[PDB]
Amino acid sequence: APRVCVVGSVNMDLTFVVDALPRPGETVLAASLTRTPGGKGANQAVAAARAGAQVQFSGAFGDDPAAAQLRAHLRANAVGLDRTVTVPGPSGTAIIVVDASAENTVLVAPGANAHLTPVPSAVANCDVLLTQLEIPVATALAAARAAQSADAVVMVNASPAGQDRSSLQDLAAIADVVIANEHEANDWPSPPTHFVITLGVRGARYVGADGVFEVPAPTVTPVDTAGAGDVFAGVLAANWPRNPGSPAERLRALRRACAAGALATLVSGVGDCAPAAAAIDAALRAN
Amino acid sequence: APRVCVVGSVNMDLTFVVDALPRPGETVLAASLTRTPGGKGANQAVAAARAGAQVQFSGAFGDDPAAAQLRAHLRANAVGLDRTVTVPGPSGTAIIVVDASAENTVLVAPGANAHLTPVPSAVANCDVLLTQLEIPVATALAAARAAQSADAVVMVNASPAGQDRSSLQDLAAIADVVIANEHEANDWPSPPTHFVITLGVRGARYVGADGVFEVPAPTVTPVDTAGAGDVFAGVLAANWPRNPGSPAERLRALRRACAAGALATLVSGVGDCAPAAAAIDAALRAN
Ligand SMILES: OC[C@H]1O[C@H](O)[C@H](O)[C@@H]1O
Ligand SMILES: [Mg+2]
Ligand SMILES: [Mg+2]
Repeated sequence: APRVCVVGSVNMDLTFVVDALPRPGETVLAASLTRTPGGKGANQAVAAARAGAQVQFSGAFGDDPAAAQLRAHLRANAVGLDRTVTVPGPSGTAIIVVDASAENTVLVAPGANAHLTPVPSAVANCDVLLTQLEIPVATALAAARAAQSADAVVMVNASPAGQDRSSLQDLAAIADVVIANEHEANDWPSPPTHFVITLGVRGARYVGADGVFEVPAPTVTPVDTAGAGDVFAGVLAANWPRNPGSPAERLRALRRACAAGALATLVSGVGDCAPAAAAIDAALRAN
Repeated sequence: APRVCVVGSVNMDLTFVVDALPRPGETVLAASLTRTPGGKGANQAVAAARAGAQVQFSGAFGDDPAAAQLRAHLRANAVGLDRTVTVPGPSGTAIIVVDASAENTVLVAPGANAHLTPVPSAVANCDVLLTQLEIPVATALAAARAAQSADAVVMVNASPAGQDRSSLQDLAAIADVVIANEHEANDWPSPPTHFVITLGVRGARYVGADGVFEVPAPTVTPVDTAGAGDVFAGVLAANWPRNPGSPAERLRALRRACAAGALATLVSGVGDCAPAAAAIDAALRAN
C-alpha cells in the first residue's frame, strides 16, 4: 500500500446562498449557510485515502469549534493525524457566496494554516510527499527538503495561483512533480522533472523527462466540477511510483488521476466527491 | 438609571480584512480573520450598557459550542439574559468584510435568531425597547406592542431592509423612533414619530415631531466602521427620554449617539468597539 504524506491546508468552507452580495454599508440575510470541511491539503488527503494510499496529514487546526469538525472529517476518511498541530485562533476559513445569478464569490483566510510547522520525521518513511500553496511556502519548502533526503517523491500542487514569482523559486528547483491547471502553470517559475497540467473536462497533459503527451479523461456529464482538482492531485500522489519509478508507472498514475478527476465531477460538493479505488478501476475499464 | 430592553439577534462574527471588497465571481485572499461575538441585538445591548443603561437582552442562542462564548460576552458587559431562549441548531453567523477605506459589508446566516418567538417576560419594567430585523419581524412587532402597553419607548433599528412587508407595516404604524441608514430609511413603510437617519461618519439626520435637522458627528479618521451603527443605536436607546420628552432631551441623545458612533470607528472590531459613558463625555467636550 503506497504511503502518502500531505503537508497542506485544512479549511472550514462556509457556503452562503444569497440573493445578491451585500453592498458597502449594507446588511444582507442569507437563505442558507452550509458548513463543509475542505481546503486543498485535506481534500487531497481524502482523495489519496479513498484511492487506496495510507495517508498521513500534517496541517494546523485552530482552537475554534470548526477545528473539531475538520478533525472528525479527516479521521472518518481514514486520514492519519498523528502529526497535526493546534494553534490558537481560527481554523483556515473559506467563505463561498452563491447568488441568484449563480455567480460564486470566494473569500479565504489562512487562519491556522499560516502557523504550520514542518515535521521532517513524519515525511520519513513515505513514498510521496504532496503539498500545495495554501500553507506558507517556507513550510512547503521545509517539507520538500525532508522528502528529498528521505528519497520520497516531492509533488507540489501549484495552487492557488498568483503566488509571488521569486518566493516559489526554491520550491520549483526541488520538486519532482508539479500539478497545475493552465493558469497556475504560468505562475510557476521553472519546469520540474514531471510537469502535469490539468485541462478541466479534457483531462491532462504531461511534459518532462518521459516526453510530451496528452492524457485524456473518460467522458462524462458534469454535475459539479469544483473539487475535481484536489481529487486529481490526491489520486496522482496515491499512484505515483516510488523512486526511481518508470514511465509506465507514471503513465498509469496519470490515467488513474484523470479518471478520478472525471468522476469527481459527477457529485455535488467539494470535500466529499472523491471516488473509491474500485470506481476508478471501473471508470478506466469502461474507458 | 435608564432601563433598556433589547429584543434582537446575537451572532458569532467572522471578520475579514481585505484590500478591496470581493466582486461577484472573484476569489479574494484575506489579510486577517477574527472570530468575535456580535449580532445587532448584542452589539446594541453592549453599547447601551457601556453608555450607562441598565440592560436586558432577549434573543435566541443555538444549543451549540458558540452559544457559551456569546452568552459570556453579554454577561461580561453587564447585559441581562433571563429573557433569552435556546433554539436547537446553530447560533447565528455573520461575515463582516472590512477594506482599505474602512468600509464594511455584513452578511448574516441568522440561524437560531430566525426562530425567536415572543418571550412573555421580554419587555416588563423597561423605559425603552430597542429592536432590529434579523429576528422575525412578527417577534419585533410583538415586543413593540407590549412596550406600548407599558408606555415604554418603541425604538426600531430598521435593519436589514427587505423584511416581511405586512409585519413591517404593522410595526412602522406604532414605532416611536426608527434608526436607519439612508438605504434602510427608504425601505421602511411609513415614518415614525422620530425618524433618525444615519449618515456614516457625517452623523445623523432627524425627521419628525421635533422638525428637520442635521446632527454633525466629531470629525475622525475611520479605522473600521463595522459595528459603529449598533453603537449609535444602543447609545441612543440609553439616552432617549422616557416618553414624553423634551426636544432638548431627544437632541442630547442624538448628540451622544453621533459622538459614540464616531468613537466606534476608531477601533478595529465589531462587537467590542463601543465606548464607555466617560469617553462619550470626553469626546463631546472636545466638540
Ligand atoms: O452591525 C454589525 C452586526 O451585524 C450582524 O448582526 C453581525 O453579527 C454584526 O455583529
Ligand atoms: Mg464535485
Ligand atoms: Mg469598529
